[PDB]
Amino acid sequence: SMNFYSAYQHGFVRVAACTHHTTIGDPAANAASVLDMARACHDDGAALAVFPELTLSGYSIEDVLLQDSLLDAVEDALLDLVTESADLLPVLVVGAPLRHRHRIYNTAVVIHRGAVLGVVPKSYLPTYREFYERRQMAPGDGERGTIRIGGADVAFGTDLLFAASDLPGFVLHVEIAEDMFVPMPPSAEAALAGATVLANLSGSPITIGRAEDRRLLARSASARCLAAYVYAAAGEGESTTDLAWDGQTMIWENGALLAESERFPKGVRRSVADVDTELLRSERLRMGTFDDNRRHHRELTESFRRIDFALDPPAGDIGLLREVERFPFVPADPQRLQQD
Amino acid sequence: SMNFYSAYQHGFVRVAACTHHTTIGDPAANAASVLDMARACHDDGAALAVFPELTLSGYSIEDVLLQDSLLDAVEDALLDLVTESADLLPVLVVGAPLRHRHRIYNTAVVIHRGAVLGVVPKSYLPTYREFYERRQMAPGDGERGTIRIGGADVAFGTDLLFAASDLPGFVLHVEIAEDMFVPMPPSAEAALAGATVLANLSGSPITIGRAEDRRLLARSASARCLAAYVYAAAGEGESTTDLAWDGQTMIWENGALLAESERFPKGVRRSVADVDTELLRSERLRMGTFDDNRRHHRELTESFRRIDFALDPPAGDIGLLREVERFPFVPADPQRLQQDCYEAYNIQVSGLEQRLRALDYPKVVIGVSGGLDSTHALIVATHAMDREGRPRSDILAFALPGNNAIKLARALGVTFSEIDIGDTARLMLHTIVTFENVQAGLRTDYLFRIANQRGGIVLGTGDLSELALGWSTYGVGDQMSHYNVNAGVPKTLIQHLIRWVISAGEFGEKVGEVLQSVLDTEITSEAKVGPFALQDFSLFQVLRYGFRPSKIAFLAWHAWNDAERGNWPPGFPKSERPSYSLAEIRHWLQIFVQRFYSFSQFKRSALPNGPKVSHGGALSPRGDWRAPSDMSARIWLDQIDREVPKG
Amino acid sequence: SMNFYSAYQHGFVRVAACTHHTTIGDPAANAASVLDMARACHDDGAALAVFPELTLSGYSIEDVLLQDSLLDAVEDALLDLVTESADLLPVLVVGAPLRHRHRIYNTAVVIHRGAVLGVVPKSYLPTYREFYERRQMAPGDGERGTIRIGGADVAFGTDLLFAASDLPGFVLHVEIAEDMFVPMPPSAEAALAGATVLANLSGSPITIGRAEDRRLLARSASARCLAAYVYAAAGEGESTTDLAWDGQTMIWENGALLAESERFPKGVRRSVADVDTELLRSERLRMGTFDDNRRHHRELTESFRRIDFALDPPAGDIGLLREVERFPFVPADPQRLQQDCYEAYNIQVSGLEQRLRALDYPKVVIGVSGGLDSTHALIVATHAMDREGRPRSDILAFALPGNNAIKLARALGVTFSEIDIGDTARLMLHTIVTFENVQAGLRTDYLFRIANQRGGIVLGTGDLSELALGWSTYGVGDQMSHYNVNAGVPKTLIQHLIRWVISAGEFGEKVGEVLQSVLDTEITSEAKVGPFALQDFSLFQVLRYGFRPSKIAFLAWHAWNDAERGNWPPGFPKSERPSYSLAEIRHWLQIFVQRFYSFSQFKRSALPNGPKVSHGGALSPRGDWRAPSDMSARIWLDQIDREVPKG
Amino acid sequence: SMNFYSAYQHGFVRVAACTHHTTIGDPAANAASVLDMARACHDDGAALAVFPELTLSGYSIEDVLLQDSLLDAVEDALLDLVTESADLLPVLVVGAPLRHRHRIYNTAVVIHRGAVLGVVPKSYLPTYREFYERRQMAPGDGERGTIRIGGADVAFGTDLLFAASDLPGFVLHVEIAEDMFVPMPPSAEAALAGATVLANLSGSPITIGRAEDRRLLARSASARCLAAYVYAAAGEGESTTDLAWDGQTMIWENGALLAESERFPKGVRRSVADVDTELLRSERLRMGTFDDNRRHHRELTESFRRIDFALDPPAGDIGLLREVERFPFVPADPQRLQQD
Repeated sequence: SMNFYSAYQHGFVRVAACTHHTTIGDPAANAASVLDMARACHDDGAALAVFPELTLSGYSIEDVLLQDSLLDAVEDALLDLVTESADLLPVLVVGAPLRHRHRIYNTAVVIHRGAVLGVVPKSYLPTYREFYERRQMAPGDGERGTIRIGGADVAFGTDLLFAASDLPGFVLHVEIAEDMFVPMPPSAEAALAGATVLANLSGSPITIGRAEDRRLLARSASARCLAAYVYAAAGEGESTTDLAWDGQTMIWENGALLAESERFPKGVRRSVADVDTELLRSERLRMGTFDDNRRHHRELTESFRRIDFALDPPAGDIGLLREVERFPFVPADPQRLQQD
Repeated sequence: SMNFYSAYQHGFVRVAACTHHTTIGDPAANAASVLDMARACHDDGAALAVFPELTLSGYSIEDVLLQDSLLDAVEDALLDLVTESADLLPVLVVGAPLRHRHRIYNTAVVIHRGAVLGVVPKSYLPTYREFYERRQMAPGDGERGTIRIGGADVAFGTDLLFAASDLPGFVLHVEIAEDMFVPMPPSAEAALAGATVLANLSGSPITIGRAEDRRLLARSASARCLAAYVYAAAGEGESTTDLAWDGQTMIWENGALLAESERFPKGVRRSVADVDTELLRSERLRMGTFDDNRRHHRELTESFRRIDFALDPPAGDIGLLREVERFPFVPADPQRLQQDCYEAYNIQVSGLEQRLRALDYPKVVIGVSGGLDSTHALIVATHAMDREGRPRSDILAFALPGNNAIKLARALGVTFSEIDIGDTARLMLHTIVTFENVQAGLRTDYLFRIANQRGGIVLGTGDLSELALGWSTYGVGDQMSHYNVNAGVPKTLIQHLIRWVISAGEFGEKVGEVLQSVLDTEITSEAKVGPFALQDFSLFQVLRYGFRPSKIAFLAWHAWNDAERGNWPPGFPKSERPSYSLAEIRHWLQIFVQRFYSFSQFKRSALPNGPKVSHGGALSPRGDWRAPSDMSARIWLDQIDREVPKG
Repeated sequence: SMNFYSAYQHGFVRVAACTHHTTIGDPAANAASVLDMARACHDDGAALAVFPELTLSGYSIEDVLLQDSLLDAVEDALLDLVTESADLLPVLVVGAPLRHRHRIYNTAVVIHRGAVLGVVPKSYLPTYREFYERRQMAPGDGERGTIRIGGADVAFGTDLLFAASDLPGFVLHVEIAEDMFVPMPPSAEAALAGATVLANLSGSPITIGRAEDRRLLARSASARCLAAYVYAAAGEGESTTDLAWDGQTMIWENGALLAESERFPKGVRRSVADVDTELLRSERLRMGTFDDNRRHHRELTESFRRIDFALDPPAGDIGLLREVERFPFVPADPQRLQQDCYEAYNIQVSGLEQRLRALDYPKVVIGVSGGLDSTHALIVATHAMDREGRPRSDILAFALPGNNAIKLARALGVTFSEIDIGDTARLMLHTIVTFENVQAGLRTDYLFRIANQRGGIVLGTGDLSELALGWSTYGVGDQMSHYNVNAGVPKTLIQHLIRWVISAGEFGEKVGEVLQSVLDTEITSEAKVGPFALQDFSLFQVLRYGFRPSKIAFLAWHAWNDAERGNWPPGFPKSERPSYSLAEIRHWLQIFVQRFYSFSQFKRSALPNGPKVSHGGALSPRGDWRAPSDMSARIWLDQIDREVPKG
Repeated sequence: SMNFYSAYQHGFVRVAACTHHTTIGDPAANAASVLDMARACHDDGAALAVFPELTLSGYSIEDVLLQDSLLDAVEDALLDLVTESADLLPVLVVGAPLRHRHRIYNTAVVIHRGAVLGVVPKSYLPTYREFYERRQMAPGDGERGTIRIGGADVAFGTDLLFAASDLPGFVLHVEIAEDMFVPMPPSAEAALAGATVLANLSGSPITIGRAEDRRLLARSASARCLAAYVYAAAGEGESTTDLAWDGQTMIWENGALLAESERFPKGVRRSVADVDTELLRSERLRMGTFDDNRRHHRELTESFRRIDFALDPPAGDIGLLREVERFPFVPADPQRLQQD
């Protein structure tokens, strides 16, 4: 009775991390790259597409972030993407500098089927070495309430979960770049509150050793949080006035790398993989101390706001984008096998 | 006045992770193994010795934990170790099942100089797959107050810090096994509350893949918490009724492995390493978001109880138990170095690519001397052009006399031209080392003029080390260009990027032959400013950590004084492996702090665009290094006079 | 597509502070004065009309406040005004003593389009010297909930914001008289909670010095709260049994007075002004510590109740009720301008002094063309040398040909020399507008070479406006120097600094004669980049506020289109008072946004040291302006195409 | 029986705002300027001497603040000033970057008679336009507890009052630069909690119009807070890499300017004035709404920590450093009189 060949009917969720073509200070151009990639994700049957930090403006534009025409152009582009999403399958997570109360915030806008589900500000804004973020942007940690976007008040803050009502194994939480590098990252509290898929939008100028650092933190987040971790960094088009960019994207699940894309690519790239939500569910069912940790932090974890959406994923054979070892006890990789 | 050779006086703390010999269900025997190892740690001058989970009983004894004679014997053994510690230097962290209120707890007992400083219960007790811990033992999360041990009420709970009052960089926090594997580990809150050294006592039966899991979690804890992480697991002697044990111990610092011991050993083993508490302090000083995270969780972090102790560490020369790379920009490990070079090269190339696109593909004007820096920049320029689908003939390379350059340009197929500045110089020197700045300026003046005329931009080739020392003719000079791809690359790395390019072989064999000739000719300025190997060493310590000069000299002397110690990267024939005395390191360091802090900033203050390359830093005043152009280096020079011996 | 001439479509909000005719103890009469004034505000297109404290009863009536017929008559009058407001544009803020629970409160009733939005009680009731308020009225601090007015329960309390849902930059908060005089005024918490327009209804019997006190507190509120502050006090009609009244009204914005009315008037008066809500928004966007202060007081600020209303303001041309200076860097007011020039000059001089001390008094090499910029830099260099007790002959001034310069150098007693670059240029143009960059570069090349040779540094003379537009030969060029005292000074201010120096007369009459000759000769490049008066206008709006181009054109057109409107600074004979059409302003603005946002950043990215001068900003990439060197100005040009009429 | 000619016996307190000679990155040199000025204040019988922001390091040194030798040299210089103060009458308020927990803080160290009474961190660190403070330094708002200085744990935080136990009209509170420019400044809560003399250490690079801004905010603070306001800004010696400095000092009392010093001076300058603590006491006694405002914010104001010290001021004739109008109803100033 099930369609046996359907990855969605077996509890997989298809997810994409995307590095788009940045046109600094041109939100209509960044949005056209985003929409093109989002349509490719739709055609692939993906439930989620995550883009780099500050997608719509460019990450690297410094005081240009504060120019009224830049901020107006970001709003106009964002609303146009939102109207476009009416016809797209995946939840899109797109970065934007947005005005709220006194300041602009470094945000991820979570978009689905013609509506904005929520806006998530970055919690920790580095202002050291090559980073100057607190100069233009306000910290989002501890901010709640709603933000007004396109005539709607939508949820805003760093306590949001997006739960697929027809795919209970898929509960999304979003954080940005530096948020995963601090001792108590927002995603760790979100995992305990019920998030199974943790997204990270990053700008992340590339230096020697930095990719290893991203990997260490995203991999160990995915393991310690019994979760998938979907990471996208900015690439070609960001300003190289002082910095370079490698466009890295990667998808981790419980400590395993599911997919990653070409570093320093010419043109856009995506990592696309089927996350086994039942694997994550089975690990959390068995590891009781994971839930004891949630109970220890009950007040923190019980107060997240859960925003529901219906994914209505494709029901047919879309293949399976995942390496499935023939021998779960005998790793194909020779080095790994020697070690075992 | 300091004892310069003392690791403790330079802010190191010596720490040990120990796997003892387990005698299951025999606390007197486990304590005798512990005491023997603790005495070895004392003799080594260690400030801390951490042992495996449930040291005194054995981890693996299941319902035997609940037997009154087992628990009584644990108390008697524990008190006897405590009396023994009166005469031992290190804080000992020893595991024990201990009674408190209704239950036994899985505890770490923190012992120092004849007293128990605190007792820390495990917070999360796994009861799944091979673990059955909640059956015998109570969870410690959320428990506070005191526990009665040997006639004293001592602090008990999972909110304790142990702070050395005479070594402020050493603040200890303890957790146990599973505690580091949950999404919000106790050690992460303790790091934010002030812990710099995080200890983990583990039992951890070993299965395929488990060591990788321990490593992943301890390494990433140490990185995300800007801390040292000291881990010891149980080994021989634990019951093998259902399980095996590998006795692994390891010490991490900020993501780097400092030491680890033999897996599945015959006999006891220890990892022992000097943790740089100033490295941890410098990282936390700079990473402001670490403290923003503490402020977000203020209530959680402000309520830890701090228990003070005086370590009174050895003041003399006890060596340094730490690998100190000779080249902080050039990793000795070949695989790591290949990766670094791959990364630097693509940084440089993609930086320039973006500049070329934004300017609608100008011609690229570049001065080529045959030297390492300009050789490499021309290779970068070439690859950037290739990737952007642009003709190599749009590269305009100029020799400017006052060899390998023309060979290399011809082999690449770029446009090469040789202008002789001799004559224009002459008319200059008339209309107004002088001689030698007029030349440098006329080089630049020409390049810009040709760039104007030809619809192009000037690519710079000067390197980071030259920026650090102000080795450069300011103004109309070699600093000035439209885009400098070498600005972020220290001189010590340049030769390896060229070697990497040759190995790549992606340019073909003729070009590889010319690059090899450049290396052979150039490798064998440093007479005015000294060896770049020493000046790049100090640049990294200053730019990344802000270390004081005596600390830099001490690290440099340990790395450099004996050519036979430590490791050298690839590319150093035996004959090219210099060693430096302390007098030499001191001399070049005085020159370094004067040029860096005082003389050179004005020249950097107006730098051309170019990408940051090294995790150690670059020197863009728009970026990593904001500093005044008009400051004295008096206090750094004085620090050297006061604290670094003459030789 | 916007109506370009509409102040509301450019983010202004028109606001009115009104002093009505008081009839003490006669609410129907006070309401008829209020309604008459409110209709005048409506006709003016005002969004807000604020009246004096206790409008409907009279402020000064003491125990009459407690009479049932007075209080009943206040209710009847209030309800009748409310019905009247159905047909009026502005929110009305009208004072009334109103019963609530046990007592009467001193209230502001906020009325809009036929409904009461909220009732705000005074928080602090003075009972000292001439004030007896706690005798008749209850304090409102800490009161919340609702009050019953005309069959509706409406919000009551000192935690209310009134937010225009169709004009997000307009968020109103109301307080009364004494409320702004206490150390922690309610309006300061409301500003942090989101209020942008703060209203004050005052009774405020007038005594010697009191108007200065009101001004001090309202002005500093508006500045510290990055807000507009709209103040109205009672006047004729209040009882003069013991007290007099002056009817003062005033409107402040961020520390600037927008409007004020006649003191002690015969008849009613209003202040009416367009508040720039985008100016307030831009200041709050940039001043991050404003929001840090809100986060510190999160609990206090997050609990305000926001009451929404739709203003539906007039969409057409209603003029602009606001003084828009033609020269944002050159205040029209003579006293203010003298002060600015005094300040700029000492900034420049003391900046250079510190540089000279730190370098142990080098000689100072400077290119002098006779032009305004280099004339002024030479004066600064001279004064810096004098103050540091250094000989004027250590100044090495060079004319470099390819008049007033030699006169001025001779009159100052500095060392003057004239090198002709004609010849070196020639040999350059051979060995390789080209013509004209070779010259510029050879100037610089020489200056640096002489500085090297003579033990000196090169002082730059280029100005801020030249930096803004990238008017300059990059590299070896006129940007490059060791220290540029003019880097922070826009071209429009330069002439006034010279005039100020002449007026000072501290250099003696011969030097003053030469400076005057420079002004006369130079005043009467702008052909490529347009009038500096327009380009400095746009630079200020962009650098200080980030305003979009249509907003900048609108401000510039109001300032500049009619030479007879507004004020001109000193130093503009009638014949030198140009006016500009919108087509012209639009043209120079397209050139401005292209050069500023896109073309020019690379040249600034490597600037020499020099001090920031203007509160509007400087362009140091180490300072006020961090921006990419490789960005398009497409969106700004497109905004002009879409929103600014062709003429 | 009183010494009639003694300003201290009539309820005056003599206070000094000092601009010292900055030697950037040389704490021993800055401390020697400080000590010289502090001795002049002692000779003048001053009870208080306030110095510019970050006195011991230089305000303008940017990433040099983070160098271990700079920070060590600041500690050594600070301790040496502290030992010197054993023999000086005035409380000294000296700026220093100091390590505490993870970061350095921009601090005012309050020194009296050989001891440190307290260390007060700056609450709001501007990072906009010419200011980059959050890059090197941590915000002090909300920090409490103690800091370890020279073998003593002393009070640390932005809730400290220093009360002269033998001069009850003199209760000191300290804030730094930007702290007075925000809508709810720390000094306003301190005034309500009992502070009568509010000190501000400022760096404050000078631009056109900025002196008017300082004046507006310090004057109105002094008026609205029925207090004296003692302000000192940095001058000669700060780096002029991007900025200039004017060394302004000023003393306000209840809205009146008591003293101010030469702008852009050659050499050090001080403002020195006798503050009438009875004038401040009489205004607060009469203006009941001042205390109603404290009662409204009771929780905020009741929790300040009061640190006591004995001034033991000179008992003799030291003159009176204050303009006393012959005609309190007839201002001597012609413009002011025309207005009256």
